[PDB]
Parts: sequence; C-alpha cells; structure tokens
Amino acid sequence: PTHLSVDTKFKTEGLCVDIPGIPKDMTYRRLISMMGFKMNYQVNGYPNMFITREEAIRHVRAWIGFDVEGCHGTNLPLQLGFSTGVNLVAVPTPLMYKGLPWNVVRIKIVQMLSDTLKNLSDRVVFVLWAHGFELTSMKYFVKIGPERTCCLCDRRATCFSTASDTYACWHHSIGFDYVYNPFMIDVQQWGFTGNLQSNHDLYCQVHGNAHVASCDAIMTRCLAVHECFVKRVDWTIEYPIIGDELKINAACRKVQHMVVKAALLADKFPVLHDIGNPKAIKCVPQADVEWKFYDAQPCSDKAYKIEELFYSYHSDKFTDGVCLFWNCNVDRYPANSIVCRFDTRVLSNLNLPGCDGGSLYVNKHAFHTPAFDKSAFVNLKQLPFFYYSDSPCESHGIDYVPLKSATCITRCNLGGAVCRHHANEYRLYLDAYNMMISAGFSLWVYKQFDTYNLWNTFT
Ligand SMILES: CC(=O)Nc1ccc(Oc2ncccn2)cc1
Ligand SMILES: [Zn+2]
Ligand SMILES: [Zn+2]
Ligand SMILES: [Zn+2]
Repeated sequence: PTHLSVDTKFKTEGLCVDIPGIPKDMTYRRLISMMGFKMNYQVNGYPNMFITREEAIRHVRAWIGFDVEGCHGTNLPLQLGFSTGVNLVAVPTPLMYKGLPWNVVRIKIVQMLSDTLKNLSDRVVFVLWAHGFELTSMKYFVKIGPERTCCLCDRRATCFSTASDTYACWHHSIGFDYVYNPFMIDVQQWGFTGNLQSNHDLYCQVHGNAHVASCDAIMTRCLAVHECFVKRVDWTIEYPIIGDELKINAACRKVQHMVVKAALLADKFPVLHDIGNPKAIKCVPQADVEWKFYDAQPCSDKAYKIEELFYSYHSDKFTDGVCLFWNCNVDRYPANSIVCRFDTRVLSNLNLPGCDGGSLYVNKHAFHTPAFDKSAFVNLKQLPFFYYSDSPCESHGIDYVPLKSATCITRCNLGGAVCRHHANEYRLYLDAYNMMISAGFSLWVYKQFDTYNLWNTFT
C-alpha cells in the first residue's frame, strides 16, 4: 500500500451542496472521471490524482491550500483562492484580482505555483476542504498523463504548454499554461464534525475568516498541518536536502560549543543543567563542570511551562549554576540561562507557515515550532557575536588580509596582532554564525555574561 487505491471509497456528503444528487457510494476512480479526467489504465507513475495522509506528510513542502467559491454553475464566475493569499476570479465568458477568462487565469496559476514551489518541492499537493466547485474547476487548468521529465532539465514535469506541446519543471515553466500531474488531498475525508472554520478555530487564532476563498485555503492547509505535525508527530520521516541544511546544522553545533565553552570559562559555574533532547551529548566535553541532563522532546504545540519542567519535585536546584536550553522552547526562561530559540517569523525555504503563529521548520526532519514570543526572554539579553580560542597560534598548511577585530578573543589579539590561524578560524566562525542567525535562530544569555572576563584565561 504505497499509493492510494483508486477503488478506495470517497465520502461525498461534503460535496452535495455544490453537487446535489451526488451518489453516496463513490470511489476515487468514479470521482476522477466525474472531474472530467481519463486515466486509461495507465502504469506510468501516476496511479491516482489523490494521495494518502502518509504520502501528503512526506511531501509537506508541496502543500498548497486551495478553495473555490461561487461568486454569485456553467456561466457562474468562480473565485479561486490559494494558501499563498492569492484570489483569482475566473469568468466563463489577501490580493483580489478582477474576473478574467480561464485561458489567462491558467497562465497566472502556473506562474504562481512555479514561483512558490521551485525551491521547495518537485510537485504540488492541493490541500482541500472539498465541497464541489474546486474539484470541478480542475479540468480548466490541469492536464494529466504519464510521469514525464522537464524539456530543459532532469527534474519531473509539473507544467505543460499547449503553445509548444512541451513539459517543464517549476524552474523552466515561464509561459506555460497547464499544471501537469498535480496531487491533492481532501481533509474532509479524515473524519470531522462541523465545518472548516469550527475545526480550524479550535487550534488557531491567527487565521481569520474574511469570507474569501484564500482565507478558506489558508485555514484548510493550517488545519492539515495541525493534524499531521502538531497533534501527531513523526520524527522518523526524512526530507530531501533543498538548501543550506548541512551548513546550518554544522554551524549550530559550532556556535553551541563556542557559547557554552565561553560561559563556563567567564563565570565558572559549578553545575550546568542541560534541558532538552534526550539524545544530547555534552557540547563541551573537556569542561570541569558537573553536567546534568534533563529530557524534553521538542514541543510542537505550545511552549513548555517552566513551572512543569522544573517544579513538582535532578539537582532540584536549577537556580544553582547555569541552565542550557538549546532549542528547548519554554514560556519564560530563568535568569541563569544560555538559550538558542528558533524565530518562527523567519522567511526561508526551510521554514513553512504553521499553526497558531507557529512555523514548520523542515531540515532533515519536520518540526512544528510554537510561535516566537519576545516575552520568553525578559530575564535575559541578546548574546552578542564573539569568537574565543585558547588553541596555539600556529598556521600549519586561502590568501590573507590582516584581521583587526575587538571580538577576536585570542592570545594573539591580547598581544596586539591576530595571527593567520586565528584570523582564518575567526572568519570561518563568523560565516557559520551568520548562517545560523539568518536561518532563524536567536541567541540569548544571562545578563552578567561579559566577554571581558575571557581575556584573563590567557595568563
Ligand atoms: C536531535 C535533534 O535534532 N534535536 C532537536 C531537534 C529539533 C529541535 O527543535 C527545533 N525547533 C526548531 C528549529 C530547530 N530545532 C530541538 C532538538
Ligand atoms: Zn526543468
Ligand atoms: Zn490557522
Ligand atoms: Zn593566534
């Protein structure tokens, strides 16, 4: 059972207001035919337009919410809404566009999907709360057939052009007019009571209902993200590399070792409380400190309440030494903390919009992250950039312009002239640091943290 069988039953009750008289007994096979598409008994990689919840989860980067509303069928204008916030009006003669015939609407659809998805996925997954008009509008902008490759590259085809009779991926589809072999999933098939707004509003206050198709499209995709990544979490699913994943993860480890190593040297805490991932390793293995670990998996719904993580009876005295929260999201960090908190508002190809202000950060695995909250950091301050090193000043082994920086905390800089080795390492560290920050990570530290305390470790 890799794919969804076309002979699987589809509950049609949600469809009967737009499609009155629709049979109760319905399969995907019959529904696809009713949508005006012909499958022709084809064993060519596209067995069904519809996919399973498990196939949808593996392809979350392709999710595009889609809703169609009657503007007043046949000669009835339709408002096509997408979770990108776009509303297009198709005539059969929060951005709102005036009514235009399908021949030009389809060009806009292909441009919009290609720009949204080219750096995210090899396909499109239309996320629906199906009532009828969305399924019946598909024939006007969608073509299907065997799985194909792009005319200009090796990627799978996502678009077709009637002008040239050719196929293209999201990167080479300029001027293309048809969406080719898209996928779709109907959230109503999952078993819900009541309408879309009543199910969406149970878990989210950020998306409102301005009574337009894009609002419904956004709510549908949000509800799907909540069901698949908030109330149900699967960290075994692997996602492909689409950007700077490897560099970001390597930078995260480098910055963690740097910041924790310097905090221990500058303030000499006798104990460190490491709160978070149950598979955590000591990030500063040579430190003298009593290292104590506390298990907490990544919170995907609301940030952990500090009172539940720490109280209800471990050193028990979390107030002793320092607390390390490396991507362990809490409502209010204690004053004696070293913190790395992912900022959900960051715009990137790894960060997808999520539920109730949260975001879906997809880097090797998918992590729904609760909304970034500035009040969580009131007992702390932003951690400034700095580079520290106690390693010998020795080159061993890329040209050189002399480094001058007040934040290069090394013996050579204390001595008045940064050596080549420490200048190379500083610049590499700065690149890693900027990579991590730009990926959305934010760093916070206890107010007494002062890098001036690091210079005296060079005696
Ligand atoms: C072993 C491991 O990978 N641990 C882990 C993963 C994700 C974590 O939350 C998170 N949230 C947003 C951005 C990044 N990370 C926390 C810890
Ligand atoms: Zn291509
Ligand atoms: Zn929402
Ligand atoms: Zn040096």
